[PDB]
Amino acid sequence: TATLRRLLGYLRPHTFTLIMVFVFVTVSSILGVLSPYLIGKTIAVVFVPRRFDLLPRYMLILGTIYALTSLLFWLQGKIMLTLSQDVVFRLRKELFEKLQRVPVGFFDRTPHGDIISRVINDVDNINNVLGNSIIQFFSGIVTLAGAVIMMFRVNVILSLVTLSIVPLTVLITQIVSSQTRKYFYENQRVLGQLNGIIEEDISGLTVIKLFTREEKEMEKFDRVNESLRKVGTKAQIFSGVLPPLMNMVNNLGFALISGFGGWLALKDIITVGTIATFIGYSRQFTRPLNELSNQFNMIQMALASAERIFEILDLEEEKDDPDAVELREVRGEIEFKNVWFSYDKKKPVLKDITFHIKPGQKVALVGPTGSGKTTIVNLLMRFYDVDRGQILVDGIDIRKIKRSSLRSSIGIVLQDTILFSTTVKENLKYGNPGATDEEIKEAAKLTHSDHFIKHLPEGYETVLTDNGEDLSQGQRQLLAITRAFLANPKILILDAATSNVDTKTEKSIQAAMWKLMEGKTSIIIAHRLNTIKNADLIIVLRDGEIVEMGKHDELIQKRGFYYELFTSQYGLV
Amino acid sequence: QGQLVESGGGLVQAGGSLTLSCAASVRDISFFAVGWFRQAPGKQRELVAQMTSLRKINYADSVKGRFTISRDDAKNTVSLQMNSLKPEDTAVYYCHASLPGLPYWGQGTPVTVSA
Amino acid sequence: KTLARYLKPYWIFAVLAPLFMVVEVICDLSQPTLLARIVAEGIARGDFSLVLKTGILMLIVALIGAVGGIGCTVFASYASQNFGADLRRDLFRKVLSFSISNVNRFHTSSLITRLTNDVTQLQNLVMMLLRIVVRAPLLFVGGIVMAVSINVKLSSVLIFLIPPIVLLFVWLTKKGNPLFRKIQESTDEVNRVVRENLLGVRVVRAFRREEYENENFRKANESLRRSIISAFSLIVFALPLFIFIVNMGMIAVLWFGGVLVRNNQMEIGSIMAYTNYLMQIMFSLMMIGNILNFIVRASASAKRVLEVLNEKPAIEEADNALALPNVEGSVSFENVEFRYFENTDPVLSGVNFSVKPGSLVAVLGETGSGKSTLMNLIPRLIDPERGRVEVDELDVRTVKLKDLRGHISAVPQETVLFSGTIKENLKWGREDATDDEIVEAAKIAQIHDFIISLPEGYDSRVERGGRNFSGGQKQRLSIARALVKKPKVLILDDCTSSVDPITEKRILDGLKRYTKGCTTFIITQKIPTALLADKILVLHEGKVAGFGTHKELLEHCKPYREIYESQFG
Ligand SMILES: Nc1ncnc2c1ncn2[C@@H]1O[C@H](COP(=O)(O)OP(=O)(O)OP(O)(O)=S)[C@@H](O)[C@H]1O
Ligand SMILES: Nc1ncnc2c1ncn2[C@@H]1O[C@H](COP(=O)(O)OP(=O)(O)OP(O)(O)=S)[C@@H](O)[C@H]1O
Ligand SMILES: [Mg+2]
Ligand SMILES: [Mg+2]
Repeated sequence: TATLRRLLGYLRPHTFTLIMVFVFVTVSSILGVLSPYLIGKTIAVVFVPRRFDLLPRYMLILGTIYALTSLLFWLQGKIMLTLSQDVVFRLRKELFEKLQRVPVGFFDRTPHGDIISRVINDVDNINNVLGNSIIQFFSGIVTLAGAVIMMFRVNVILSLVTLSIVPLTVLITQIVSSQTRKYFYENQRVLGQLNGIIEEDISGLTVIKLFTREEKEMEKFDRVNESLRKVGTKAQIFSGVLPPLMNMVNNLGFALISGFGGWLALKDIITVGTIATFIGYSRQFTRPLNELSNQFNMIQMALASAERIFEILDLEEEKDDPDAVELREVRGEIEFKNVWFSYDKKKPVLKDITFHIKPGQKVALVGPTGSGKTTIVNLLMRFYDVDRGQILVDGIDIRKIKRSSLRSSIGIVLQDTILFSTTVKENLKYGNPGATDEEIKEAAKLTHSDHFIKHLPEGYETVLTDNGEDLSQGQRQLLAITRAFLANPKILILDAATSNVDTKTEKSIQAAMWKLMEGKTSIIIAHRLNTIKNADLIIVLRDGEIVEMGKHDELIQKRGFYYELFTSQYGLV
Repeated sequence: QGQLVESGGGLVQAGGSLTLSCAASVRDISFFAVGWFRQAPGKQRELVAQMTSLRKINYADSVKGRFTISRDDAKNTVSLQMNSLKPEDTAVYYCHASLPGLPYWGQGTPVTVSA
Repeated sequence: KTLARYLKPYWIFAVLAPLFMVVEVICDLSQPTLLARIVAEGIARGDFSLVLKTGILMLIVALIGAVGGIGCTVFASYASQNFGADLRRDLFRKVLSFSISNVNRFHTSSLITRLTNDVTQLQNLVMMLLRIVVRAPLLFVGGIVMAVSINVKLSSVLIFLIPPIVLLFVWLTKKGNPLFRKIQESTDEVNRVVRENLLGVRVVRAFRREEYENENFRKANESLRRSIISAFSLIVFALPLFIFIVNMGMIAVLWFGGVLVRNNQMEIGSIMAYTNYLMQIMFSLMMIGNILNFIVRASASAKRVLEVLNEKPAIEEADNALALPNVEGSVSFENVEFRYFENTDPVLSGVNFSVKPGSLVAVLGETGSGKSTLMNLIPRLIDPERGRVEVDELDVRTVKLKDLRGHISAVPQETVLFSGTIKENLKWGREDATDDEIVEAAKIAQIHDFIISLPEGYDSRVERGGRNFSGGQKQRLSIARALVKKPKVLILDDCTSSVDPITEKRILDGLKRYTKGCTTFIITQKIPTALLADKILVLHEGKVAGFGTHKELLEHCKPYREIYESQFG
């Protein structure tokens, strides 16, 4: 009910163009009722006078009528095709742009395949409602109103018999249309489910072949595919069950016309001529009634898909504070105030996180697996917000500053390297689009990235594969390091920056890397403790609490956890 | 962990010779650089002989040529041979263990040059 | 042509679907004339004995067509859906057999559209055909025959009406097919744009280039809507032309009809019958023209489906291959040379070294040497151009793929976990592995400490990509998963890159203890973790640098000294 009003709600600015569609469809329908009648009426004035008296004169009249009607149906289809695709385009655009506003906390939990299906399949599914189902509806309502007036002109009493079956006609349609939409919605969610396994398995097939999960992922697919088959048949059957079921109601209707025209035919009233004529008038009324009842059932297919489209449009998106402040004259002051954060909100991940970082400081966040180092970084990037605590970037709180200006001041190098499927040049150009080739090539030469780019088939213009897996795992890291160093932020995050990069090449950057790192605040995460030892402040993390703090030399003689961490690198005791 | 044991020292006549042995217990020398330092009454801990794991020795220009360093990899001990002792050598000699930012110092062997 | 093989097992439902349509067309066309025969006898005789008796008979005929109508839908929907459902499972099986290269030939974003949309286009074709597969020819062949007795010498006009109608759909096939293919090609772009923002939303938000991707989507969305209107314009342009030939056909009937009155060949009321037959011929002609429009959309989608099925995988199992029930672990390389692209320089070349079974081997080198690439030759993930790989002193190609891969376990450089739970993810190596077995492997990989400290233990939800955990935890899980499989040949591509130095020690010593008869290989970047291995292997620029002890490689092997220098000085 509500979804239908919202679906047709996208046709609201198109109303001015839609009025013309109603005009052109009515003119072509009136010409489509007169033309088969005129050929049967003028034929009587052909057999009686004969010769070339009236035979070639009527051909020029009919020739212009048939040409005007043929041009009318073409004009109707041409203007509707443009309008149909523009409603589809706007619906597709409104979905992708909603995803860019939606928080990260949706992407990780929901399957990727179902999202793609909701744009590629579900919006291609609402093509059966636009154009074809619109022209036919407006043609359907004019022929129904055009025939009901003809029936009342013949007999008012006999028209009420054909009108008493109309509430029962709407009754059967509403029972079918409710089930048709019910099965078609289930068909689309299982399609998105199947789309989930397709996307997931393809993007990670190398892992599947390695652990020989070929039949296991096949049975995981077949469990959803056989379920899609069982709902698919139910959707298709219910879609095409209304036309033959309505043909039964028509045949039962004509059986009652001959039935009542038998008992009443015994008396002086009701003639043989009156029954045969009223059948012809009821036929011109049943035909649009069958079509309008079927179209309402055929649009349920689109209604079920549009229902999945509005679910994404109803999702709660990222919202900034009304008094959003744009951070001007960024220095690099970072401060945490008794921060407590949990992802599942049940098991607290960060238990009391508090530290002060002055601008232009190299901070080395260190600690064991699953401590909360990446969590402190993610909260700073405002991907997630603190339950009870404060993050003050350059004096102002993280909540008051808009996400748009907060991310403008901070550049990142993620733990799990992600790369776009464009040219190497366009991938490094992310974060700073104003970067010239003189900037790009000099930066890449300093981070040892340019060493392997000049060996590629198209060089800097080599179009990368999805996630850039056509390169070595360390090679990808060096690309992400440059990307952020080109973006030139006042605050930089080097979360697991040189994990897959070798110890020898990592040192070769270090000197040139720090030259670009000076005059900026940088939080570096690494388990290569002997590289991050020269940082201005070292924050040792454990379970999600700050255990040891200060400079390297001070923490070594302390013989605490940092000493236990550092000595563990070298297995020589 | 780390532990350093110093052997030798004592007193010797001017323009003579002496051997200073630095034994590293519960540690394998083959990976970290070996060091030698000295502290005289009123003088800073000035470097004597420094040798990295890749065999690269850097003696101080004032004690250069005279002093010779030795590292026995199978024995796990670092020796410092002294040749022609001068009155400047009258200081408590220390041994040094390197490793990337993780050092350990020696106890101090006694050296007194008589004139 | 090969698409029919999937409709072949469901031929019982495929042959009964048009059979019910014949029952339906008879019970709908003959019933109004049969009902009139009851009316005709109702005025001739009347009474309760003739009107009421036929009143029961007319209800029966109405029920036959009703069951015949709904019966046509059921027999066709079951056949159309089962065609698509069996087509998808045969395509997914072929995509599962594909090698990393075959998944990159067709784009990852295109394969999704092929396995879903391109199946649906063919699925709708079977549905559209089955309904008017017997309705279209029987109303055309049976339609002209009824008109043949009415018109004399007008047969030549009917034969001449065939070529302009044939040209109307032949032009729609010539220009249609490449344009309808451009629609399915443009969907692959909006599929790629959405997947790019989905896999790595954190990268888009961090650099605020959300508007750039919004513009990137608008550039591809406009590309799709314009690709649709370009192919669909052919259908719009064919409408006034096809309708005009029907009007021109009626003009030919009226012109020649008046001549027949002068010659006295057709009666005064014979024009009523021929105008009714002319409508049945044109309506049946429109029925062929409608399914042919679905054919051009389906043919463009058929090519995309068939090319995925006919695509030979880069890694194939030999017909006369001998299955290996037991693997000792005798790894050997004989002048192995591999290249990814013909235009580029060789990745690996002149690699020849023998590996003892059970012994731990440390593999070190610079970024872009070929450590991961060489380790991919062992479970047959890549085939060399020159030279051969030998497992148990026998070629890898001669051994069955499913048997060979079952004995070799690996820990990839980029750890990727899948949907389900920790237990559901760990059971990838061996689904037959009982709770007692999977726990001991997790006690080696230190991950068991944390596994139990979750809301449901091993049954704690793991989301696509493992993204619902910490970097090192994904890595810690990945180690235990390879140990679960119980191998005789083990590969550890940067095993503890995202793990602390304390846990790092615990994992390595936990491996040696449980690899007493397993050819273990560890791609390591650290020197102190490389000493734990029996024989240390060195790789640089592509060629093999050195194979021997730590004492040998420091004086003989040149690149080994360079990596060692960055860690000690
Ligand atoms: N699928 C691929 N297509 C083309 N080139 C590839 C592919 N995989 C790897 N390479 C190239 O092969 C070379 C060595 O790759 P790897 O074996 O991944 O390197 P590596 O020694 O493991 O280095 P890391 O991962 O950074 S420690 C590099 O120059 C890569 O660009
Ligand atoms: N999105 C998430 N959902 C649920 N739990 C999470 C999520 N991200 C991280 N965690 C948990 O939060 C804790 C800390 O995660 P991180 O901040 O990623 O760890 P870390 O300090 O970077 O550790 P590494 O990556 O293994 S060295 C761990 O117990 C994780 O299981
Ligand atoms: Mg992390
Ligand atoms: Mg690699």
